[PDB]
Amino acid sequence: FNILLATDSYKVTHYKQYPPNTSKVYSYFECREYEETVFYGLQYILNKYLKGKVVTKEKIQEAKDVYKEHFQDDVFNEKGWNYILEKYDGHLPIEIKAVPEGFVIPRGNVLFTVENTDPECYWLTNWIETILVQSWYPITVATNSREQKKILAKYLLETSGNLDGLEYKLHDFGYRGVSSQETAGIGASAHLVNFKGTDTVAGLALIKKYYGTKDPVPGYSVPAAEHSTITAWGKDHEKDAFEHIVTQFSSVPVSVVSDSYDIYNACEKIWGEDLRHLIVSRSTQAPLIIRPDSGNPLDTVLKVLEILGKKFPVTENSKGYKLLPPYLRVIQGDGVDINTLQEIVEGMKQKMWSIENIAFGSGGGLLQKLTRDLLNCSFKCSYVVTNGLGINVFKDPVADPNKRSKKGRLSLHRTPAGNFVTLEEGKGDLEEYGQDLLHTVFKNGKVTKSYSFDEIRKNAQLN
Amino acid sequence: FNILLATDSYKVTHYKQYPPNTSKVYSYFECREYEETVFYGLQYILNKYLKGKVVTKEKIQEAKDVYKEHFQDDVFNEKGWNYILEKYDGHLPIEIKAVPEGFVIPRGNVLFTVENTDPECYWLTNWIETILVQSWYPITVATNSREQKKILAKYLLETSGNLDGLEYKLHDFGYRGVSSQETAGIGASAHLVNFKGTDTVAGLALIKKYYGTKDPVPGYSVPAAEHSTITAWGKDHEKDAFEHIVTQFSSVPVSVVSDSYDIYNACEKIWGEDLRHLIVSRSTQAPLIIRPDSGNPLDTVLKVLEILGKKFPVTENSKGYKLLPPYLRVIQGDGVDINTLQEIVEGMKQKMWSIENIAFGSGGGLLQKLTRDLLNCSFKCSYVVTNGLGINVFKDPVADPNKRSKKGRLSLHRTPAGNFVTLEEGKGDLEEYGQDLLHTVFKNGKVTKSYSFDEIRKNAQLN
Ligand SMILES: CCNc1nc(-c2ccc(NC(=O)NCc3ccc(N)nc3)c(F)c2)ccc1C(=O)NCCN1CCCCC1
Ligand SMILES: CCNc1nc(-c2ccc(NC(=O)NCc3ccc(N)nc3)c(F)c2)ccc1C(=O)NCCN1CCCCC1
Repeated sequence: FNILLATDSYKVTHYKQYPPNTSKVYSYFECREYEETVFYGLQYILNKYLKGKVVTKEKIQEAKDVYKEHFQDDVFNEKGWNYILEKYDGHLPIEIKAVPEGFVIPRGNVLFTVENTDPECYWLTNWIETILVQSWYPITVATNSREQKKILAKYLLETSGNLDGLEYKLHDFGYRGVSSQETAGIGASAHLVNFKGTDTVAGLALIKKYYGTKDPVPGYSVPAAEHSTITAWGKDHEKDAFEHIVTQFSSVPVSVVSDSYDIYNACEKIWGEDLRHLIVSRSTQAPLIIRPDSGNPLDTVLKVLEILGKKFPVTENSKGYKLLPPYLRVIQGDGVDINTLQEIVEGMKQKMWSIENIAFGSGGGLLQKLTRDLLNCSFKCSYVVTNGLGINVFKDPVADPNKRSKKGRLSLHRTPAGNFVTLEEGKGDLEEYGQDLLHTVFKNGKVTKSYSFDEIRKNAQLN
Repeated sequence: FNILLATDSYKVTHYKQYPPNTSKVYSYFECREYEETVFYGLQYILNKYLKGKVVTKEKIQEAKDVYKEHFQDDVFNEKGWNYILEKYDGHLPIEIKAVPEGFVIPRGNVLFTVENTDPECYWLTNWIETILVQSWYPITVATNSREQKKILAKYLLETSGNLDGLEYKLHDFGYRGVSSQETAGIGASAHLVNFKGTDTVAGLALIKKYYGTKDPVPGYSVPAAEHSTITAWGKDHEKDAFEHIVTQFSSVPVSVVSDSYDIYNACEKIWGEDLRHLIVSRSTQAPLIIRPDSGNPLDTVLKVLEILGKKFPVTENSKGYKLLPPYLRVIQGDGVDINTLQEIVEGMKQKMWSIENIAFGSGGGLLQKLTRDLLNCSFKCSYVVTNGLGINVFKDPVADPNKRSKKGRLSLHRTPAGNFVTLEEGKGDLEEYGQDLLHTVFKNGKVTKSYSFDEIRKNAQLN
């Protein structure tokens, strides 16, 4: 990895565009204007890409050679990068302040700030904007995942009277559905801030190395079938496949995809009749989890439950909602996103089915179908010092008032009512709103403050 | 990187689910049912993750330790992995056949197949589905980018009479809008299959290391401003910032963001009057490229062109369309996706503006706002050998006919009319449709056939 080649191309030419005699460039990151966001992911970036000796004589030469052809011109700041190598032994003379990870903050507030600690490196601040802005991703995955948990908690509480098993109702099925291996790990780790279920193995290793947990692992899975393990037996032998699988995993929970040919026939005749004896004998610690995987998500779930309710003994919990026996559950993992999840639990409640009967799996909807525009994640310069005089800078496009950026030195505070407020123009300097909530997390090539994955989860809890 | 920890969790348990006495598992990839797709990206995966010695005693132990806790049970196939380590020195006993990279194939055709070469490793075929399926991303980026080139080619030819500069009309602005550094490199390289302009530097190194070009680099850029380099001068000094920037880059093309405060005032008064003398003097090889970055994309472009056409000498080309002077152009790089791009060129044409005047920049829309569902990318088992007998495998969900998979051994052929057809059930064996277009690209831990980035671009050319 070469940090000199890890920025938007045009940033290579910025050192020749700022006003002469500029000694400081101060910038901040915010989610402009999903009313609250979970701040998570910065720590990973600081350790993997920004800390330690990130500049070498060879990295400078390589960058120079690429840029010469890329621009068909010599515009690369070789002297500037050589200064960092010689003066700081390749360590970045930058200071980053940020809100603690796992913190849930309302939109339009400063989440972190970046600035240079050496006047010679005034151009460095925005050089690293590209790398830091990518924090939008783990922030968005964690936020959207937490919003789904809110919906699940509401309906589970209404239909059951408690939140037992909540942290297991949204399972990560997105490994193959993301853009890369690195994204898989970052995204899966962000989802684990809210839940404990994942099949995206890559997330475990990331958490262990960059955050850490008291427990051996932060996420869990159970044995389960895929279409290949069912269909390989032959069209006419779906029953033999089911029987063999549940027998191989008879003492632990097992998820079995049942829509290979006819989900309704499988539920009613196969599980419901032919193999019913191997199901009602299962332990409460090892239920069979039926998994449909096609058709209209809501219609399929409701019909599946109606069928099962007629083949198995259902009870009525204390809230008046129907409950399948303890050795039988369902997981809907097709076409699930924040919107369809809401429709399903609502539809279930209307038909008097408890949310305890179901769990949801989500792939593309959880880890891939998200953009930097969802939460309006933005990085902008708000303050500079030129000729020894600091000025508050900002943008304010006429055609879009929402793109208006904040001015001057920023700080985050608690309001008298216990809410959040971002003070601009160095006003935090006045002690009218108490202490600044941001903490220095990076300074001159070193990580100065960190959080365990356990603290992050605590910070991200629901009210 | 540990391949044993690079799969969907449940696949760790599949070796106990296949029918007993199974010696072969054969699977394929396709974009079910954007009528044609560009096949690209597999080579990167084969070299980075699948080739050479991918198994060690340490990797086996590491995987075992993680899985024991992840599943809270011992279900890991230690024996299976140890067999590969001792017998093939950690090399994968697998064979992958694929259509040449860059090839343009219609939907619903086999793109690549996977199978085990050793009977003991029948479970390996689908273990690596997760890694291989991620090819959906570079395939999708390349396909979506090519479809945008088609729109541009159509309108440019209509308004200008030719396609000069077409390969520079869609620029990659997505570096910060993607989910990770790795994705950035993959996505940027996929766009470069169709165009020559990028600011996502990461793509260059990926191409050079895994594919290669005759030229030094495959992508180019020009110096340009960002809001920070304009706003840092102070609200009242936007003109000073502009003057300084175009003067620092007086002999090469230069892109200048002009919507900091008022894009329309900037075009008409600043560029149009105050600094008009530094513009009209510019060389045809170094034009000023004005860049709006806010407001309704179509309304903004049209209004900017109307303003410029009144402050600078416009000519009427041989097609009757309006053309700005050679030292002046425009780039719309906000809110650009496949849909808005089409609305812009159509709006420009109705107003009699030539497409020569403009280029487009795209970030999230080009590299992030895409899913595995866009082209219905799917990997499925179509053939197995059990008890020495081969059988055709497939799924056919009752609620979704579109989810039906192909059966048996597959092969891709040219039709008599020069189109494409995928033969099922080993019917390719009969020599009725000529030669199979799929080639062995990987076998037993070695890449057997590779393509240069130059061949790939050639294969992906527009008709
Ligand atoms: C409603 C089900 N409940 C739960 N389901 C799961 C659960 C269900 C399914 C899968 N996997 C799966 O479907 N794999 C397919 C797949 C995999 C990858 C991919 N890419 N695509 C598809 C899984 F990993 C976990 C876990 C916990 C609970 C839960 O409630 N635990 C708390 C219960 N607790 C206290 C009471 C006594 C028992 C212990
Ligand atoms: C209509 C414009 N035409 C062209 N524009 C560009 C072009 C325009 C703008 C930018 N960069 C930019 O806006 N950067 C901002 C930015 C950066 C990152 C980020 N994340 N966000 C925003 C760029 F890199 C390239 C290139 C070639 C042509 C073209 O036509 N060349 C071939 C014709 N040419 C041949 C040689 C003789 C003269 C005629």
